[PDB]
Parts: sequence; C-alpha cells; structure tokens
Amino acid sequence: MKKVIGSIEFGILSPQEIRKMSAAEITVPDTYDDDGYPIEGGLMDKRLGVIDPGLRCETCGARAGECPGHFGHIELARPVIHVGFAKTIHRVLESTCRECGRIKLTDEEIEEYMQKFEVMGDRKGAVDKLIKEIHKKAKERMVCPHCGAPQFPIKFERPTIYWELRKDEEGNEYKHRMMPSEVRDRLEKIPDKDLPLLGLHPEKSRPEWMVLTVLPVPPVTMRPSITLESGIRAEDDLTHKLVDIIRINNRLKSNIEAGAPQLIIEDLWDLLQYHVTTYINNETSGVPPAKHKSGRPLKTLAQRLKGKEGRFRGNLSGKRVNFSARTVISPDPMISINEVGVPLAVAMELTVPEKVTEFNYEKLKQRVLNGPEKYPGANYVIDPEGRRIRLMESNRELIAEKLDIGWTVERHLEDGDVVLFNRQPSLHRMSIMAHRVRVMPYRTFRLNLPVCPPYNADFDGDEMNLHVPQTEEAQAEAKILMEVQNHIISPRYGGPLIAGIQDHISGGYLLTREGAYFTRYEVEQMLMFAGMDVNELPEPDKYENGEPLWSGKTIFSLLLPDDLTIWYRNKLCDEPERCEALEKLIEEKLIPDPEEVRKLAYDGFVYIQNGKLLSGAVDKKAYGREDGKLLDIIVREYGVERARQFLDQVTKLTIWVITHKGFTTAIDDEDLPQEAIDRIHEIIREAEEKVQRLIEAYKRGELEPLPGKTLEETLESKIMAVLAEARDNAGKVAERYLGMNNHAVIMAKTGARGKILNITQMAAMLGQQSIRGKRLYRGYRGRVLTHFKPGDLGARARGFVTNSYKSGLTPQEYFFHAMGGREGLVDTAVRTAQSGYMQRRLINALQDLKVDYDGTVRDPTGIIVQFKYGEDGVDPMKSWQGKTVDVDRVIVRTLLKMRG
Amino acid sequence: AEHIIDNNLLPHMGVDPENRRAKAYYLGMMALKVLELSLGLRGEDDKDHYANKRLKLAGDLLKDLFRVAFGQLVKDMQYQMTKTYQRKGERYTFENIQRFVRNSIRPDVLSERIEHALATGSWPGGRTGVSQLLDRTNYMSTLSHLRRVTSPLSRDQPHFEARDLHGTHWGRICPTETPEGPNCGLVKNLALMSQI
RNA sequence: UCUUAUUUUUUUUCUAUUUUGCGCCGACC
DNA sequence: ACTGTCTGGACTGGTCGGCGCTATGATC
DNA sequence: GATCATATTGTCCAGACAGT
Ligand SMILES: [Mg+2]
Ligand SMILES: [Zn+2]
Ligand SMILES: [Zn+2]
Repeated sequence: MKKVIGSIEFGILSPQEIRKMSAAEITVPDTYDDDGYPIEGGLMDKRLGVIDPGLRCETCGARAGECPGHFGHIELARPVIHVGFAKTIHRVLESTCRECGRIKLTDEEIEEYMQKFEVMGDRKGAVDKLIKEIHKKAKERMVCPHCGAPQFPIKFERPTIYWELRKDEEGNEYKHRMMPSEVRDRLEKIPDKDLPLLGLHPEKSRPEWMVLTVLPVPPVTMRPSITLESGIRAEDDLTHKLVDIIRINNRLKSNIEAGAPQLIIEDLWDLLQYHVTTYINNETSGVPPAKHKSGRPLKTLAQRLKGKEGRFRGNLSGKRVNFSARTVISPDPMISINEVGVPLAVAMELTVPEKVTEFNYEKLKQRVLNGPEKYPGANYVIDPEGRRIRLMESNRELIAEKLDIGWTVERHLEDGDVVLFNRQPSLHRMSIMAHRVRVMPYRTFRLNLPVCPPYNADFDGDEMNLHVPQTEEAQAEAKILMEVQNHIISPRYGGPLIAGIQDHISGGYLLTREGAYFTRYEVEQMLMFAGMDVNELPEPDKYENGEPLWSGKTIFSLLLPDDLTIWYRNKLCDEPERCEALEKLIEEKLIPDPEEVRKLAYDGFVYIQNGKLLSGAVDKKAYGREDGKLLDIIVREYGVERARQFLDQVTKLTIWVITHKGFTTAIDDEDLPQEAIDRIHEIIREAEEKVQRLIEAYKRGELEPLPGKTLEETLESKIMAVLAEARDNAGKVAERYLGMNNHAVIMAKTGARGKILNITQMAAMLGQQSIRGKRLYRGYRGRVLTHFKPGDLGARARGFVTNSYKSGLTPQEYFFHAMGGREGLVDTAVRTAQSGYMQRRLINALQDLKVDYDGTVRDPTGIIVQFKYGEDGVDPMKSWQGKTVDVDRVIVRTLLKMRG
Repeated sequence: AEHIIDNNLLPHMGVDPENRRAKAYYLGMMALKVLELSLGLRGEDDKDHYANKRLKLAGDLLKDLFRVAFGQLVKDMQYQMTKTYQRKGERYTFENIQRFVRNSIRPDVLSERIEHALATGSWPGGRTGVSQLLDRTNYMSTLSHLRRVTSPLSRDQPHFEARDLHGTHWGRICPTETPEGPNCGLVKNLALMSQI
C-alpha cells in the first residue's frame, strides 16, 4: 500500500541514536588518495554513499544516482556545547540547582505550573510566556528549595562560554569557566519530571543531548564531491569543515592519550568547540567565520537551511520544474483570450503524456508513426509496466505496431491543449492563467492583448514562461479553475481586469462617435474580421451619394445581447445638460422611444436599450480595465463564455476600425496658435512676478508664518502653490485650445493611453520640478546651479520649467527635469523591493487561511479567525463594486425585463 | 592601547609618537567642526557635494594592489633568505651576496596577486567589483564602461540623498545616462567635459 | 613411618547474471 | 516603573549572457 | 628530481537589559 506523513515530531538526537544511525566511523581527515579512490575511514567513504558513477556503496550496494546516502558518527574526545542550544542551555543552567539537579521552584509552584501548562492548551505564545516566567522566577533563587544548597549566578558569554560567579574563602568574587563536561554532568542530574517545566521533552529533548559528545557526519550524497575541468576534485565547504573537525579531534585524542597538561587540553577543547560551532553555523556572532585557503568564508548547515538561496526557500518552497518553456511575447489579436501562441520548436519539445484508450488509439498511433521530427508527433513511449523508450527513426514503426491500450504516448503540443502561462513577478493569483495551445511556425510566444493587463505585460522585450501540466488531474484543474475567461473580474476590487486597452478604446470611440458612418463593403469586412454571425446586413441608417451607410452604433449593437439595457455617463462628459435631459427622459418613461433618444442623443451618456446603442460613445468606461461598466454587467448577467466571445469580437472590431479609418499622431498635435502661446507667456510672467513679490515680502519680514510653521517652509509652500496654480491655468488653456479632433486628445479623454497632463506637458509647460515633495535645493551653497545668483529663491532658479517639450528646455531646465526623472526612477526602484518584502510577509502570515464548508475562516490549529468571510460570506470577485448585492441594478434589470 | 593610538588614531598624520601631539591639533579642528554645527556657527556640509568627493581611478587602485603584492613579496623574500641562511649557513650566504638575494625571490608570488585582482575584480581591503569585463557590444558601450563611476554604497540600500542627481554634477556627471533597477544613481558616467 | 584430582561418537558447494559552490559585473521584465 | 543601550535579523522575484577561483614548504 | 601531512581561529525595527 501507500502511506503519507501524517505528522512530524521534532527533538534532539541522542548520542546512542547517532551511533545506531551511523554506518561507519570517521577518523581520517581526508577524502581521496593520489589515484582518486576514497580512503577507508575517511569522509568520502563508500559506507556513507557514492557520488562517482563507477563506485558502489558499501552499506546498501547501490550505485550512484540511486543510493540515498548514509550518515556517519565521530566520537569526540571531549563534549562540545551545541551553539544552537547554547543559550537555551544557559537558561537551564539558570533554572536547575548545581547539586540536586531539580528546578529551583517549590513543590506547590511546580504543581501550579503543571496545571497552568495543562489548562492553556497548545498556543505557542502562552507556552513561551510561561517558560520565560518560570525561568525568571527560578533564576532569582540562590537556595535550592529541595536540597538547600547555595546557588551562584551564571554569566553566559557568546557563543558557548559559561562563567560561574563564585566566592572564595576571603569573600572575593571570581569567575570560573564551566567546561562542557561539567555542563553536561550538571544537565544529566535533571530528572524527567522537571523537564516540562524547562520546556524540554522527557523522552525527546533531554538536556544532556544539548551538549554534543558524538558528531553526526552527513552522508556523501548530501555533500557531494565533483571533478573540475582541470582534473582536480572540488570539495564542499562542509567537507573542509569536517576535515578540520576530524583533524582537531584526532589531535585532542592524541594529546589526551599522551597525558598532556591542562593547558594543552583546554586549548584543544576550545579549538574543537570553535570548529563545531562554525560547522553548525558559520555566521555565529562573536567568532570569526571559517574561511577557505583562498579567503572565501564557508557556508555550513545553518546557511544551507536559511536565506533566500537556502533549502527552505530556494529548493523547497520554490524550485525549478520540468516541462516548462520561456521566451519573448508578441501581440496577437487574432487569437482568443483563451489561447496562447506556442512556437513549433517549443511544441515539438514539450510533450503531453497521453494514455492510449479506446477512443484516442488511432490519433496516438499516428503521433507515434510521425516521430519526433514530424509534427504532430511523439517523443517518448511508456509501456504499462513502466519502461520509457525514446522514439528514434529505427523503432518508430516498431513501437507504433506494438501500441496497445494502457500505453502512454508523450505526444507533441497540439491545438486545444491546456497549458499554464505565467509572467514574473507574480504579485497576484491572476498573474498565471491556463490558456489553449495555438501552434504557429515563428519563434516567439503570442498572447492576446486583453490578457496583458492581468499579466502587467507590455511587448518591449517582455519574457514569459509556459508550464505544461502532465497528470490528468493537473490538466483538469488548470482547465476548470485557472482558465482565462474565468478570471475576467479582478477579486482585488470586484471590477473588470481582462478588458480592452489603448487601440481597443480608440477604435470603439471612432466607431461609436457621432457622425461615424461606414459603407456596405466596410461593414461586411469588419463583420467578417470580428467573426460575428451576422448573416444579413441591417437596415442602413442613411443614404449618401446614392449608396447605403451604416452607423457605427448599429454595428456595435450587434455585439451586445438582445436583452441588455444599461445607461451611465462616461469620461467624455463636458455638457451635463444633455446628460441630465437623457437621464430625465429615461426616468419618466423607463422605455424611451429610440427615435426620441436619437433626437437628443449625446456622446457623453452611454445608453443601450434592448442591445441597441442608442446614445453615447465607447471609451474606457465601456469595457476598459477597472472602469468598464458594460463589460462588468455582461460578465455578471451573461456568464463568462458569452463575455469572452463579446470581448474577442469587440476587440477585433475596434482593431479593424482603428486600422482602416486611420489613427495617427504628429508634431502638429501639440501645436498651439500664437494666442495660446501669448496667454501661456502672460501666465508665466504673472507667476514669476508673484514669486518675486513673495520673496520680497519674506525678505522685508511682513510675510506671515503659517500656524506651526516658520518663514522658510511657509514661503516655499506659497511658492509651490503659486506654481501649481500657474500649471493648472496653463493646462486649462491648452485643453481649451485643443479640440476633440486631435487624436492625442482623443486618447487622453477616452482613457485609451496617456493623460491630459501629458498633452499639457508637451504643449504648454513642464511645471515645477520637485524632489522628495519639495523644490530642488541640492547643489551648491545657496543655489542649485552656478548659473544663478547665490541665495536666489526664484521659480526659474529652483526647478520651475517655463517651456514645454515642443519648445525645448533650457540646459538648466533640462538638468532640473533630469533631477526629477532620476528621483522618480529611484522612487520606483526603492518601492519595488519594499512592496515585495511586504507582500511576502503578508502571504506568509495569511497563507493558511481558507473558507470552510460552513462559511467560516479558520487557521489549521482550529481557531475561528472569522465566523463568516467578509462578515457576509460574499466573494469580492463576485461582489458588485464592493457591495453584497446591487439592488439598483437588479431592480432596474428585472423591471425592464418584465416591461419589455 | 599605545599601538592602537599610534596605528589607528588618524594614521594620515603619521605613526611615530612625536607627531601624536600634532594629532591632538587635528582633533581640535574636528571638535570645532562638531561644536559649530552644535551651536549654529556653521552649516552642515553636503556628503554628496563633489568638493568633498574624490574619484579613485585605476592608478590609485593599482598602487594599492601593487603595495599589497610587494609587501607579501617582501615577506616571502624575508622568509626565503631566513630559510637559506638557516640551512646552508653563513659560508654559502656571504660567499656570493649577488646570487643569494636573487635566488631568494619568487616573482610569480607577486604577479599572481596582481593579475588575479584584475581577473576576479576583488581588491584588497574588502573592495570588490573594481575590475569588470569590458563591454564590447558596440562602440558606445566600451566608451561608457571606460568612463564609468561606481559607488561603495550597497545596491539594495535606499539612498535618497545619494542616488538622486546633485547640482554639482553639472559638467562632471551625466544627468541622464544611468542604469535601471538597484544600480540607479549609484552608477554614473563621466560627462563629456569632465576633467580629472 | 604418609595426606586432598580427573577421563571418550550426529550440519552440506572447491563457486556464480548529463560540473557544483563562492563572489563579482552587466542587462531585461 | 520609565529610558537609553546592546544585540539580532532582513533588505521584490525571475531571466539572458559572461569571468574567474577553489596549495604548499619540507623530505630522500 | 618525485612525494606528503598540514593548511589561523549600512538602515531600520524589534526584543532583552542595566541604570535611575
Ligand atoms: Mg516591459
Ligand atoms: Zn548506499
Ligand atoms: Zn538542589
């Protein structure tokens, strides 16, 4: 049968257990001889395992690559204090009597502490608090309650040095060094009944085991030895540390057997203690770390376990996996959000293991008969007994003829196969989704554009990874849970994440704007491009020059479901009167006539009645990320598959619109007439005059301190406020003098790409350059640059750039903008590390929380963190703008459904 | 304590006790600098101001590396002559003092300390990354690497006052050409008009 | 003209089936 | 019972590519 | 000449601790 590890019990290894688990005794501080063979009794002994392929292990008889490795033991001449337990040892040394060995507590106190230990349960914090309280109470008693022997304070010196404060016959206070043998002898006197009071297990954590008498040398496999390209074997750091330990132990044994004086024995004991302490942890405080002959410090077991590169993080929590690829991504609007572009070279390398059944026997037989060099083919074949055979040209037909039910065929990646698509860093669960394999003959990955905002991935050389599940359970889990269309709504804010961006928004605005009409050929072409099932063209809206014309709203209406009705305001609202009139007309009748709506239709108010876009222009508020109301309603009211189809169709339609109608930006997009430039210059002169007046008022002393502030930062804040008002006025002038016919203004207003400030910065001014939230001050004495007078606090001398990008900046203003950009870049480069550390901390704090079947969130111990998740038991992904149920939307939709 | 004061307390003033009194004078000019800022007589100087910042070039690092290598070579030669005198004796040592000194020298012991520091980029005294592989991607990269300046500050440390551009970098440090990520600000390039 | 020692049967073959580590530098997301 | 001081730990992830190092002073 | 034992022992935040 099969068994799993139900629980793990920790403890301290006893010397008897170390001796029993050891397959050999190590006494030679060497690894290999001149010819390269292992030395008997050495660290590289075959009894501890084999790394070289030729050798065969003595203990288990297995060759390299399959021998698990066997531990050894070293009999230390003298006991050595374990550093990791050392401080804990001191605690026990402050809790037990030096003669009787019992704890320094009364019987009643011991019993009361036993009841306290039994009552509280299994919470770790209470146990540590009780242990600390018991240690503090026992450490202040100088008389043993059981024997009456006097006690002395014990001073702990890092890392493994113990001093006992003793008194001579003359009353002088001196320090006696407690040798590890004396410490172990004192620890041996503590009975098993007092161990729970000290936080030690009677049968698993005996204090005498905290002092090392037998050192467990690791197996050969866990510290492997390799041969370099120069023919010289490269030993591990642990091997060198163990060589030093064995040499020092042998020297100590020889000196002890020779009757060496006490000066020799304690010196060698200290050397062995230092070696063992470095072997346990080379980064111990208060000691010099062990270094190689080249001056490189070694990393021992503690550094192997801890750290980012340690076993826990670099090998256990996260590790490299098989059947994975990684390459650059390129855009592909022609594929669905469910599909990923897999290169042919990647597809012919990564293989899906498919078992031969009664329905896929012919397909897998054809895959085997194609071979690894022909697509679609196979690379490996596994028989039911379990031998894997690689398919070459010779046995390609023979294996195909031998194929039967129960065999496994590692076939090439085919269309429709489910694979994982992950981009690093993975800040959220939406950073990986299961896509469908689409095989194309190029070299790069291809990912659909609406799936990019979930990945936070652009196409400026982004690298993305792909993982192919092997087991059927993993493939099913990827297909059902982590499918792309199932994660359109972001659980972080309950809004659309998989959404149209940039050119999708621009094409939607171009199609759905007022006065946008298309010919019959254009309408048929966009219908075919978007893959819509429109068999017959709708009635044309108007006839121009004898030919029919279709409104873009009519074409957009075919995407929406026939029973959809929603009205809202978008970001293109600048005349609230028309929007208010439309809202009032909708409010009275609740089913306004389409002719009545079209009479007073406004691009700033989106209104869809029965799937017909009667008014409004498409922008980021329609199906953009974090703002699309239409996409949010479509996902929640019509499922995810219909939402995915709508997203694909609308993205293709908008791409067709933006491709053939013509979308471009030029140098005249930021061009302004002479009146706008004159107004901007007037604003500049007014701002500099106000700044100079403020400076003069501060100099003459009539400037008023702000409440709680002195002259300097008050004047600085006033100057910054004046410059901000000037920047706002310049931006308002630029917006006034730039119409909606501008493509850059279209992109800024519709929310496709960029902002209004971006156009303002390229046309009107750059504003004031600020560092760390204040004006630029770092530089020379009294000035930032030497081109200004010292002590000048003017706008031009402190980072206020008057000209824009189109007019070109002065060298001083260019330098100030460089300081601002450098500050921004440093801000992001500093923020990323802190954000990642905080994310890791939060994840490790909340990794184990899970909603149970009764709706309660509990920790693995059993403590109910929440009796109901979110206090209402509602998924934030399925929540409506952070609310439980959108009563307004439900009522309106139901009323419209019953009225229609 | 005498050795510590002689070899650690302002070694740039000397190591002999005779100049010790003068070191006290150098202490006094420190105390004033501490006192005035504690009393408002003088302002705090900028650590990132280039008047207080020097640029160790390849010559100074080569001088330090050659000093370390020559000291180790000197100690090796001293051990070699000591061993030769202890083995052969006074007769063979002083019969030809020209050959005795020459044979007690191992030049490679010096050489393998210099070029190795120019190979791995590790410098004596804990300094590392001094020597790097020259970038040969194109004509621009090699010139940028040859006109590159690094900082001893750690890359993971947020140095808001050090990574940001300074007003004294005009004409000395390029205001725009900086690397991204943790290397931003701490790694700069010399300006076209910069003279050292 | 003299003490204080003992004694026995139930185990088989000419031999064998895919280099880590350390540290540096640079770049990308 | 407060207060400044000493000691200890962590410092986002991933990827591409390169460079370079991992003996020696006696002994017959 | 060819071998061989030995090869040294930067900041910031939080918890514990003498001092008043
Ligand atoms: Mg990118
Ligand atoms: Zn084995
Ligand atoms: Zn006792």
